[PDB]
Amino acid sequence: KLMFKTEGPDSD
Amino acid sequence: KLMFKTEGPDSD
Amino acid sequence: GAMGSMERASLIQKAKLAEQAERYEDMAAFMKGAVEKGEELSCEERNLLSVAYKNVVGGQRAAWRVLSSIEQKSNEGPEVREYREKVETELQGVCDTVLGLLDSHLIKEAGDAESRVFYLKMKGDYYRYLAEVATDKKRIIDSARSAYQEAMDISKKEMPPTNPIRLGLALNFSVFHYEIANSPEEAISLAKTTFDEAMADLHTLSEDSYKDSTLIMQLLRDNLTLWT
Amino acid sequence: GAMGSMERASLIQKAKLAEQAERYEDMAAFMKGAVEKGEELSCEERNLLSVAYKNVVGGQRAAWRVLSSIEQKSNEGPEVREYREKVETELQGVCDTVLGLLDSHLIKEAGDAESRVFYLKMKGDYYRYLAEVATDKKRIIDSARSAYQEAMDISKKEMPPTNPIRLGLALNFSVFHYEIANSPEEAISLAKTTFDEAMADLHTLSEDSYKDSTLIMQLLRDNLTLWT
Ligand SMILES: N=C(N)c1cc2cccc(-c3cccc(N)n3)c2s1
Ligand SMILES: N=C(N)c1cc2cccc(-c3cccc(N)n3)c2s1
Ligand SMILES: [Cl-]
Ligand SMILES: [Cl-]
Ligand SMILES: [Mg+2]
Ligand SMILES: [Mg+2]
Ligand SMILES: [Mg+2]
Ligand SMILES: [Mg+2]
Repeated sequence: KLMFKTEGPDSD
Repeated sequence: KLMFKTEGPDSD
Repeated sequence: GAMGSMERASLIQKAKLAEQAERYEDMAAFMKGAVEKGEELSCEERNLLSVAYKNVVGGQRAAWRVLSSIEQKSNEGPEVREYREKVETELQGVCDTVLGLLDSHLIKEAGDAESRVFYLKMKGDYYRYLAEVATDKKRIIDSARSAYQEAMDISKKEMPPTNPIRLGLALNFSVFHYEIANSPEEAISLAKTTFDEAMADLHTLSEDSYKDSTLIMQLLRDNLTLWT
Repeated sequence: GAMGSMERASLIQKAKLAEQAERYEDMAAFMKGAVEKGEELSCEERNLLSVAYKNVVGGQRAAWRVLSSIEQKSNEGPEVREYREKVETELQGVCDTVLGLLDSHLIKEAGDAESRVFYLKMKGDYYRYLAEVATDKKRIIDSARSAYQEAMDISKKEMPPTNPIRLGLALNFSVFHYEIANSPEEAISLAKTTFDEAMADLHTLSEDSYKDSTLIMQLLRDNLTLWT
């Protein structure tokens, strides 16, 4: 999936 | 440490 | 509690070492143990808690998406569904663990805006991760919305528009709107208003605070670029 | 055995899914369950086993080195040592698990060169990872040497010099010599002879086999560049 920006570590 | 090349996934 | 016999300070120290070693499951277990000592968390300790579980749940979310995509193709043996369910259940367990710490008793003892907004944002985030795999789907979404909304209300009253907690909350609530609530127009409006009101407050900030705020503002811009 | 109730074929299928999801702890547990069904492993299944545990132990080795480096600086509270010990013990547990599968009973049922050399190489590798953290240190090193040497002897008699198993074995035994046995001249000699004898056999190979062999030959060259 296209994942949008969320706060903190982009661990996914 | 300098890790030399070993076989397979360089998982470290 | 496996960590009941370890000193609070030792748990925090080991959480920091685990972070350095990229051992995020350990990091999260150490911070869970620290929370369960019953004392309130400092700013640094709250961020250790969040970073640890964000990394743990992030690996689970990424794995779940791979498996869900394979499962969907295979529906265009039970093993794919079974293993997607296995990972999904582990993911839901981690979210339930974090929500349990917030409910017992981090949120109810958090009176300062910076701590209460931080924890309510986390509560929205982990309900959102539950929502991503839900198929009570509506009640989970409304639990996320409710937590985010309470955090927003406090942040607007008690924090300046450049506050990084407030900015990260608005970012995440925007994505909730876009992706979970099927409200893309709300998501875009929130992201734009958040960005512009922070922009107009940057003049009040030190160089270090400026860097912290503009970092998150860039994430709002990144999303807006994909959304409009 | 947690996996005792799952079909062998289902375990293999789920190991492949876990790999796709980068869930290497799951992948290793599935392949352990497959081994414990008691049947010999195919070439593909052997490689699934190796990849899974290599990724698991790799994360542990990397974490151990971070912690050991911090511990050494701090000796230029007990927490750093305690947590380095925790990770070290988990690492030794994974190595003991792999060695246990090889001893019960993968090696003794492996009669073909490609399987027997593969398993003896793994036995050397996991004794080598135990050696990296050992401070029985000598007996562990000699167990690694013995396994590697038996694999070398078989590979030289039964496999061509371009065989990728033989090449990966020689690569790893070279690093054992350099780093573990404190025999850098042996390491360099083995790497050079292995590379040159493979080079002279490449003319016999298909395009696909050529690519497999030259990939590992490049690793020998990379090491030789740092060593000479
Ligand atoms: N990933 C981590 N370990 C951290 C993340 C954050 C985020 C914000 C503030 C702090 C912090 C606050 C007070 C003192 C201190 N040293 N850090 C930390 S620490
Ligand atoms: N990382 C993985 N899943 C794999 C690694 C290797 C290495 C060598 C040979 C095979 C293999 C052998 C027969 C059939 C097949 N499909 N693959 C695989 S598979
Ligand atoms: Cl499963
Ligand atoms: Cl520990
Ligand atoms: Mg389910
Ligand atoms: Mg519109
Ligand atoms: Mg020890
Ligand atoms: Mg010399």
